[PDB]
Amino acid sequence: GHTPEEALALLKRGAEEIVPEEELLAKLKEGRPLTVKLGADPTRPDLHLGHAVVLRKMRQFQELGHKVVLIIGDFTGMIGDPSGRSKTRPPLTLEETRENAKTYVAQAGKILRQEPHLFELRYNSEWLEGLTFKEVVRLTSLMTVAQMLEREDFKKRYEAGIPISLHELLYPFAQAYDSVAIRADVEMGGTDQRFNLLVGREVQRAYGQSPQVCFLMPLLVGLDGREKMSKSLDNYIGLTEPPEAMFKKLMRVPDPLLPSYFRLLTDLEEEEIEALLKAGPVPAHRVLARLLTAAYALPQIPPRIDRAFYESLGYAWEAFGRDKEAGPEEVRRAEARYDEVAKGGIPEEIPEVTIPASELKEGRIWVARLFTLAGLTPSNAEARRLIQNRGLRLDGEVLTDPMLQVDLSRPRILQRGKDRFVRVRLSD
Amino acid sequence: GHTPEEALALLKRGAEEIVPEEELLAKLKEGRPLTVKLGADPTRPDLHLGHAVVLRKMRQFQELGHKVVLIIGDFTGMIGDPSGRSKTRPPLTLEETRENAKTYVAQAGKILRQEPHLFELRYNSEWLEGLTFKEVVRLTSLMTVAQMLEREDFKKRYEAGIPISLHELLYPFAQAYDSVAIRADVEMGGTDQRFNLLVGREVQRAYGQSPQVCFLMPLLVGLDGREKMSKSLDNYIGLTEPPEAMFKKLMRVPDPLLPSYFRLLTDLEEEEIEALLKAGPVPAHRVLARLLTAAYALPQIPPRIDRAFYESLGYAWEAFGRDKEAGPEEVRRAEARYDEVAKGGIPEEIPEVTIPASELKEGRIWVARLFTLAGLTPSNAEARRLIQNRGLRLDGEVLTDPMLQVDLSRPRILQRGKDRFVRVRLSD
RNA sequence: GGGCAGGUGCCCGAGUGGCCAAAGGGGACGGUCUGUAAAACCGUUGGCGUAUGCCUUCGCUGGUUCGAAUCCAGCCCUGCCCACC
RNA sequence: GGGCAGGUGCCCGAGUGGCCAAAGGGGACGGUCUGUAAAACCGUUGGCGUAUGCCUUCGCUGGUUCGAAUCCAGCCCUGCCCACC
Ligand SMILES: Nc1ncnc2c1ncn2[C@@H]1O[C@H](COP(=O)(O)O)[C@@H](O)[C@H]1O
Ligand SMILES: Nc1ncnc2c1ncn2[C@@H]1O[C@H](COP(=O)(O)O)[C@@H](O)[C@H]1O
Ligand SMILES: N[C@@H](Cc1ccc(O)cc1)C(=O)O
Ligand SMILES: N[C@@H](Cc1ccc(O)cc1)C(=O)O
Ligand SMILES: [Mg+2]
Ligand SMILES: [Mg+2]
Repeated sequence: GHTPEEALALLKRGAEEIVPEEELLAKLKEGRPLTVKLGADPTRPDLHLGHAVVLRKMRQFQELGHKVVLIIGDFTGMIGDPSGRSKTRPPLTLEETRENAKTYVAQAGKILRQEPHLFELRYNSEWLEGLTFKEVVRLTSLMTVAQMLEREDFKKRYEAGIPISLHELLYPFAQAYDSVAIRADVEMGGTDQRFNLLVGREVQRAYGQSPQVCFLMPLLVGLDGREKMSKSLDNYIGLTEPPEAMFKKLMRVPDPLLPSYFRLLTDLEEEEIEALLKAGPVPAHRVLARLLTAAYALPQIPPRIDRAFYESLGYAWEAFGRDKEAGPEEVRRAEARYDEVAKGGIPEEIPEVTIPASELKEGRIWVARLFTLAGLTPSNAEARRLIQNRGLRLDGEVLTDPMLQVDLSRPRILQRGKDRFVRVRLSD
Repeated sequence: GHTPEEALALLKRGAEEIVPEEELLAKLKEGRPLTVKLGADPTRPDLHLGHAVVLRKMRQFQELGHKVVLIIGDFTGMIGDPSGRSKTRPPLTLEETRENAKTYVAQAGKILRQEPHLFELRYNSEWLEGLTFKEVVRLTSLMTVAQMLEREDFKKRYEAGIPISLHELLYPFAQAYDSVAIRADVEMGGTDQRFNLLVGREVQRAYGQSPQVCFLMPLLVGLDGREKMSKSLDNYIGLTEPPEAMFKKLMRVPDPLLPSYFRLLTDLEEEEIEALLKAGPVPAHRVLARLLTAAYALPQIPPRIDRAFYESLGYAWEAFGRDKEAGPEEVRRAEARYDEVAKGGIPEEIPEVTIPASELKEGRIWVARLFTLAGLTPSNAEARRLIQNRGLRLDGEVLTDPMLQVDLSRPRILQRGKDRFVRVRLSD
């Protein structure tokens, strides 16, 4: 067990801000399970490692005995959180969010404990649909226009002449009322959620509730190296991606992001992180990719993604990435495939596509149209352009003839770029 | 009967703006009773001649066969229309507005026809209370922040650092939704209502309705000569004030307001108004005061407050105010009292106040405390100050001794200023 | 409700009758080099099976012109400015 | 959530330890003059029945001081600036 001070110190690790920090300490001394809120608007399906930053911290709360309330923003997602936005969000239907919501519920359990005393799922439509005009008037009366416009995206858009739809100013009051509805002790979020979390405190005060602690985590940067990991930016690693693909993507995280990936996605000690960085960028990537590929290949990540877990998998810490043959089978194969492809090899397991003979012309298929039929190129023009840039291979050889007519009398291995492969064959 | 063109020309008289004017002409050619909307938030009891400006125009619509829908803003009045406001309005309870609402319903009929085919009363709580959060989101999505802040009071307050409560930006959508609820063809208002009326058009378009014509009347200036007549400014003449008081107040309208009072409150022709102004300010006041004192002494004003009506009362147009002995008894007495008081006389009918002998000190009452007991002064200090300024009279003589101890062995006539009188006497 | 400007490619954004699948910057994509990284460098960034060609393309719908992303008109939406004060 | 400034009389607003029931402007109120108007001019704009006095008074609650509208602290609310990007 932990004392309240020990609890707070553990929870602080990796956090950007706990505010008011003294209030979390005081709540931790109450000797009761705290209600820890996280909302997520399912505007697109699937969770990624950026979501894992806040969810892993919530798992830490659960391992300390506190209760997570995961709010599916089926109602709020219809609106669109303008936080950080450069322009107004497109609306979605309640049915749209609830289809995406199914993935969130299924995937959240890959990180969160699911025992009821530690976890409860809510849909904010449960209470937001019945909120009446009079109540909305009284809620919005709690803040002024000048106060609302302080939020960075409102200030910048207004000063630049970029439209702000008035309904965007109602969204924070929905999120904040959610905290009243579930009597939140703590609200989790990335740093981008800071303003809405603070409105939560204001609305709770107005409803006579203790104002929640706002618990802010730093944002994981995406694979591009600059922007926050997000679905819209197509720079993300999904929690349910096959180990093969997760391992490859983690190996390609830009080197300057390694410390934050270790701090936000693992529990390694600071000296352990420095030790991996001493070994060098590639060894450090191998350990990161092994830890997380293994953890997310499990049905649920362990309570600690630490050195002990690493060795649990069969790896040796003092090998610093050299022991490639160790580990869970799924991870070992993923790393083996990564290295085989890196050296110019073709993996043995590659997707298969059968081409109907009705596509043949003079008994063959023009190479450009063949790659579009295989799903590797969006258009024949693009296939031609990739050939001009030496981006396509046929049975391992770089294509130099954009007019090549390909013989499919036997299966052929098509390759686009570094590691997209398809074997094509014919069928009547 | 009137043609649509004749109808529009009549309705234009006195109006500041009909917009789109061509749309009113087209509605008038439809050959059906148009729904003519007026909302009024009963934030204080009683209607005044400023309200009469818009209500008389509505009466004109009714006399042309169109249907008034008078909306009591029992719900909106709880919020507070920020239009023209220098600061945020104080909220009221639904019970508060509905007590004030009783006066509005009773007094509106002094101007409006009350036959159902010409008149229907609604309370906007009828439909606004059931408006749901989702619907409010969709309503507010119809306008942006920059669009909302164009309204003069929002722009000036925001640029000056004067707070605007966010709920003030919801009010126009309530007023506008009211137009959807009753399918308004026309919305009436003073010029101060222009922005909210135009939002009405936008919301009607979004609900697939023909957008209402916005019918704007100029604001009647109050007795102070500068500000719009309003209860808050204490510069108004109430529709139900006794003829005695209405006549006196109309005689004291500043001379530069006479043309607008004739144009907005009577139907006299422009050449008739000039003819009265030629007679001089006082004659012109006598005719104005007679016309309106008579009209509002009736249970309902006539369809035309014109020269024919004037002569109907027994006055002679070519006497230009000299025939003081003519007219309804109530008006003749009011004018007689006005002139008697002007020449320093005391009227025969004056309020009576009985003072209990328990107020006596050495068998008398200090003059200052006597005026406070009579209701003429708010405090003895103020009575003393008024004596120093020669503002109080006792039995017609100007009081010069602020220490006077008044003998009440017989009734005494107290006077404050020009025309506030009270007769005081004793009782055990 | 009135005026003016604007909406363009993955994003921002230039166009300023033809030189436009479209400047410049960013991004993304391919390659060299490697470490399936970065940087640097070169290239690509509507579609079409015979191409000196065909189809589609700058908010929507039309119009003038041999030719419109560009000019005109109606309409939608936005910003600024009016109106309201 | 952090900082700074602010809330004063009917309104705006000055105060800058005592000279404060409180500058200045507006408004309102009384009077002269009249037209029960305006303008101009003079005056008034916390309360109290013996006044060289008593009571209350500058967002709320306390505090320092002989004395606080003024200085200090906690709290409420606002504006600007942070945070968020
Ligand atoms: N890349 C990220 N790093 C850390 N937290 C994130 C990231 N992306 C989303 N979140 C958090 O996950 C929640 C849902 O975010 P979103 O998916 O953007 O609606 C919010 O609390 C976010 O701050
Ligand atoms: N002095 C006035 N002159 C003309 N119309 C007025 C006046 N006062 C109020 N109204 C109109 O009466 C309606 C209610 O106004 P209010 O009493 O200010 O809530 C609105 O349409 C106003 O424009
Ligand atoms: N605003 C959060 C979602 C959310 C929804 C409801 C809440 O109560 C809290 C958060 C997001 O952008 O994903
Ligand atoms: N806004 C109007 C009242 C009103 C209420 C409802 C309406 O639908 C229209 C007008 C006022 O200030 O008095
Ligand atoms: Mg406009
Ligand atoms: Mg703040």
